[PDB]
Amino acid sequence: TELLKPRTLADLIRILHELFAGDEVNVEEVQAVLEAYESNPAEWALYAKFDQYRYTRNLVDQGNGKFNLMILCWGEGHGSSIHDHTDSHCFLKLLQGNLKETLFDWPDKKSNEMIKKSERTLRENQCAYINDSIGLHRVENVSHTEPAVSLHLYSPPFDTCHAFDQRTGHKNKVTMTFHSKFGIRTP
Ligand SMILES: [Fe+2]
Repeated sequence: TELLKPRTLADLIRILHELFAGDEVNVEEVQAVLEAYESNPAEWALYAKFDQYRYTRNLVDQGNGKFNLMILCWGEGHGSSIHDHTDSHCFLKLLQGNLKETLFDWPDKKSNEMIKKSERTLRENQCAYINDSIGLHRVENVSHTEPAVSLHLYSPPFDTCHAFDQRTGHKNKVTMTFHSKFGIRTP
């Protein structure tokens, strides 16, 4: 339970393996360790594979089945749907640039406009946390000039979620795909 500052991305991953050795998750400790890693672009360049048209998901570590650790690369103006997290913990740490996170409540069964609960600007090295009990979110790179790169940890791993129609609250199941795994493009 003794948390030390990760010296490198590799060191962070080693620490994460320790933190997820059991069946439960100390959220505050995981967030603190992620926050404490100082982004070093040389260490994650291998995973930072962008697409011109949308954000990409790049698998870094499979957490011996306990978690997926991945790097997401957001071109200028790229963003996500309003989505849930499939009964998993979700940690988001900025490695480069800024992202806007908008929070939404779970919709009622009635067809209605989903109104923003709040928004914040997540900045370099900051780590946010979300789960389904907190609500839904959208994550966007609103920059016109700066690509963003973020480090995401989901536990347990999941490869499907829901996207919500902002106009109605209607949801559709979506399958998440990986752009690359362990530095290797996986078309
Ligand atoms: Fe998310």
